[PDB]
Amino acid sequence: SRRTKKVGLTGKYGTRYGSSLRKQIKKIELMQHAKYLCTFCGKTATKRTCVGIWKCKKCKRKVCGGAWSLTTPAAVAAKSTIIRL
Amino acid sequence: GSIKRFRLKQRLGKCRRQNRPVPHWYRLKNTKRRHWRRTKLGL
Amino acid sequence: PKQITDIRKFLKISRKPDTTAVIIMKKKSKTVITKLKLRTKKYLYTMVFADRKKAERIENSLLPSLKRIYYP
Amino acid sequence: GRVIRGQRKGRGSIFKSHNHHRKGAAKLRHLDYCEKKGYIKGLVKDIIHDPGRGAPLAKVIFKRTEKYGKKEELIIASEGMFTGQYISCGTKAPLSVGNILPIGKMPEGTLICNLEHRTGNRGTLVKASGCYATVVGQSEDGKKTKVRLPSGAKKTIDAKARAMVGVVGAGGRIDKPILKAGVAHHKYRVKRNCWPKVRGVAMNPVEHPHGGGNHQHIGHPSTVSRSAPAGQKVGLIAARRTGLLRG
Amino acid sequence: RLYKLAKRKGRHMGIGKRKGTKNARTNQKTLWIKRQRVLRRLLKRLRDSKKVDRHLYHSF
Amino acid sequence: AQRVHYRRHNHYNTKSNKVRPVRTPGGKLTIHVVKKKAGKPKCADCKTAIQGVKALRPADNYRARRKNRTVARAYGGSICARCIRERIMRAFLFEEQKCVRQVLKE
RNA sequence: GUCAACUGUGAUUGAACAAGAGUUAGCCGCUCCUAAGGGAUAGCUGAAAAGUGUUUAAAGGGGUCCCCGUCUCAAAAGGGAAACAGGUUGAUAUUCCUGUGCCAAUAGUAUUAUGAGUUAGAUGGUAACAUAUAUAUAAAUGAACUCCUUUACAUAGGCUUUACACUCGGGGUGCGUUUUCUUUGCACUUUACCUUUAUAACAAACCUUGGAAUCAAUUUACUUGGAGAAGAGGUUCGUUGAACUCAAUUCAAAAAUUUGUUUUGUAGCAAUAGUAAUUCGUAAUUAUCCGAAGUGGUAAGGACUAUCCUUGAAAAAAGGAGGGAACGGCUUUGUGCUUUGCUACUCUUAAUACUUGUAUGAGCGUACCAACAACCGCAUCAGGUCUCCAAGGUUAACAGCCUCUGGUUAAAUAGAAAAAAGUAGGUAAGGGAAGUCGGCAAAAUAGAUCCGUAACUUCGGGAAAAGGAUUGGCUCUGAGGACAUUAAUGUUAACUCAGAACUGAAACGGACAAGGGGAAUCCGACUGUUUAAUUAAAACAUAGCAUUGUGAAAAGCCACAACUGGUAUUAAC
Repeated sequence: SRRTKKVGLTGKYGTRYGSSLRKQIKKIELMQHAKYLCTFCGKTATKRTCVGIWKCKKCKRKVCGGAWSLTTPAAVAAKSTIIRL
Repeated sequence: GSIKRFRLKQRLGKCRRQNRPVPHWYRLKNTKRRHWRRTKLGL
Repeated sequence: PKQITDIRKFLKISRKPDTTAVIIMKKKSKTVITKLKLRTKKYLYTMVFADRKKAERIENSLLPSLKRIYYP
Repeated sequence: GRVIRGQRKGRGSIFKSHNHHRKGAAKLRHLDYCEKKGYIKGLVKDIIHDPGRGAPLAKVIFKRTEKYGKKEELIIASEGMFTGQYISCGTKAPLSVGNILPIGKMPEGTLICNLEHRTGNRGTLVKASGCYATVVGQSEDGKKTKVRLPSGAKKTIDAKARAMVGVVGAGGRIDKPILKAGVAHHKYRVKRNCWPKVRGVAMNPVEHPHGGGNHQHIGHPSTVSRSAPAGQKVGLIAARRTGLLRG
Repeated sequence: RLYKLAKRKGRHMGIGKRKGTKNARTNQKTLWIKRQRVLRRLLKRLRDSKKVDRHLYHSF
Repeated sequence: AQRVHYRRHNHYNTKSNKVRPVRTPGGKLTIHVVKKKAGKPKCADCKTAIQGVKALRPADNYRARRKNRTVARAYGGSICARCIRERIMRAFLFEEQKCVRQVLKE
């Protein structure tokens, strides 16, 4: 936080790799390391344990999700569509 | 090396037995020998 | 090796037919204390007898068939 | 001269796939009488990662229809699948995400994954992460169904052939750029013997025909016919148009 | 032992004798850990003896 | 001090070849190969190590008595006690729910 | 024993020559299991040779005729039951010897003892869970058919516990210094497996109660909580392995069985064995052997936390659960099956006797070297050659320097003389790159602490920029703990920091290690890689950008003579 001006969480990368790539990495990593709200117990502890899998620690349960975030806009729309029909 | 095989051990013991010098009495009625440092068994 | 607290059980183990020998030794001041270790094939069973009166009573009580071993 | 790398790859050798991390073949449930006439509901008991596949596998328990006790399958995990999710498979199964249904029983414009080119071939198509096919039409007298491949291509398959409702897990994986050469190494370590991927033009012309030239010339067309010999097929085979794509 | 007697008197130590970093001489994390454990120990004793309330304890 | 060595070879500290140095009654500092420590047997659903069951290696678990191995309560070491209860509730209530459906239907 | 030749000098030496001796295993390895792999059967091709390997099969196991099934070799560091302590030889010892154990099997029948159950399958605990202490924790019904689990696993960072090691201080022993001074220096003060070791202790996990926003409990780190936290009281696992009342005894109290006090005891193993001693000669005795603590170096475990577009072998073998097939003994009709009449019997460990092939422990390895001469290098070759063990002082330090244990003073030679010249080194007035291909070589810089730090910049860096200052020895002062007496007073510790005097040839990172820098241009972005013995770069890789083809067994792309493979445990992310 109160260390770097603009590179923030990609400051560990900072001395290496193109700035635009570090910008692209920053957006993805912000999503990646976020702790999501669990549908199966109501706490914001849901973390990614491997690429497609987001596990709640508290209720010990594996939700399949996107690579860098819990759900794609595509899957939500598909789910919604199926309920709609 | 340090651990051994029964066939190898037997043959090596044979080669050692063969190595030792001729009976002196035989000359009264020695062409080949090996030395371990300069001649290995070639096995 | 196994410590046996119960003297009566120790006597019972002595009376058992597998048991063969009595290793008994007196220990000096740090007063005489006596350690008796009793030899069954399965284990060597140990009782520490505090005083002479205990020690004489056990030595007499033990069967005469048992082989008595003294280090001196 | 000396055999080119792509031709050398088919001799088998050290170019066989790196299957050690991989958890078994990812083929769906086989067709049976119970699937054909009715439906079976199963429970997703665990979700597991395979690195050869782009997305997780799902361990699904069914109970042996012909016998007794519990039997374990390996399905490709749909996005929004969860441990303890109930998965239904068969002709009379209800329409819902991750269910395994004949394509004939999908309403049009639905999004599906794990298609098979023939019934009971066990999900041979549409297997990669984040991917999906769309149902684009249903035959008037039935029997055939029209679907749209994730390439955007349209194809007509029999209605009887199965597919799996929804989109494959681990979507957006390609969106992150590759950070570094070690990350690329870790990717190829679980894939195939295929890397570093050296330029052909750099080499001797003897050992790659794009090679030679004192200042690294190509010296000949890079657009090759599909009628060409295998050792001549180094360049861009059957290239209809070249240059930057535009329009 | 004469040197250790000098070290006990604090006299063996000297500024230019040092060649290790300030951290290598005495570890900052370790010093922090000492202070935290003593402060938390102190707070718990004050709570146990009930000379402060839970609110004051937690804030401190 | 002094130097030491293994009496079984395999001096590299592998998964199985671990060692505890020890001083003898002869005053000799020697090395003894220490028995292989393990992880713990797990509840079926939750993958959680179970109360009342000892974590003994499978040789020691073969030599161990049945009281050491398992618990009289319900499905023993298979699944944990809280977990069993909830599953029993679910199995009973769903049969009740099924019975309500049967009553409703006719 | 030894000296013909060899031991690039000498040689009485020897890793040379001659004569013998010597390696001892139910428990250590191999041996066993599966893997990456390899070889085949089944097939099918190919003149054959071969190329392939469940793939168009009438095939190893379990069950009262039925149900299952490709085989086989492949790890001396993966998996894998089970042994240690002391002694001993001219040479081996986990293996010989003495002591103590541990493991697997261990047939039939009859006896016996051990606990069960009967007049066909124990119990407690609300619960988490617990319960057989028989010489011996043995024995706590259960078939088919099922389901789990152990085997069985990444990396990084801290935190923590134990052990060995290391240090100080005290008592005890002997030796050493001892003009002078030293209540001094050194040495020794030992303790294993095994006893599901018994307990104690603690990080965790779980349970009963409990019912929380004024959030609390709480770690270095954040963690946890009405999907029940704090609190209170338990229970379990794992560490550990005699801790602690642990056991005995004693007297006092509880009480028809439990606590307090005394006396004992290295908990058994265990002192008889080890060590330092002490006397007495054919080889024997005697005396000794223990009180506090600190450092945090090794190693292991633990609880954790974080990272991966990478999530980190398997089987043999072993274990747990589901299920509910089966079921007293005697007498008797009818057909091993059924109904009547009667009531010490049915289990279960261990021991014994008697019979049945001879009813216990397979086979192989175990010397020595591991290079300072034993291996590879054509050779006692300054070369190469895997792994573990890791003392003291200085210090950040497994660095460098010196030291103790242990080792050595041999290196294909010595002596005498000492100039050139050589080679490995030093050193040099005054100037300071005028040198040459080029400051090459060499020198200067250099450690810490305190200051101060620019252009420029993808804002991360630049950077230890640049550029300064300080640093010895002594005598003081301050800061930083732990325990217990009601805020003060006591008992008591490790070392590190900061400040001040004095002191000296201002010398002091003293030896020791130890950036030369700046201003620029140019190329390659980068970490990476390369021409084994004239080549490390500006070449190559690399992320990034873009392109082509391909929707699938009649596809793409590649292999094979053929049949057939590979990409492919694949599927347009």
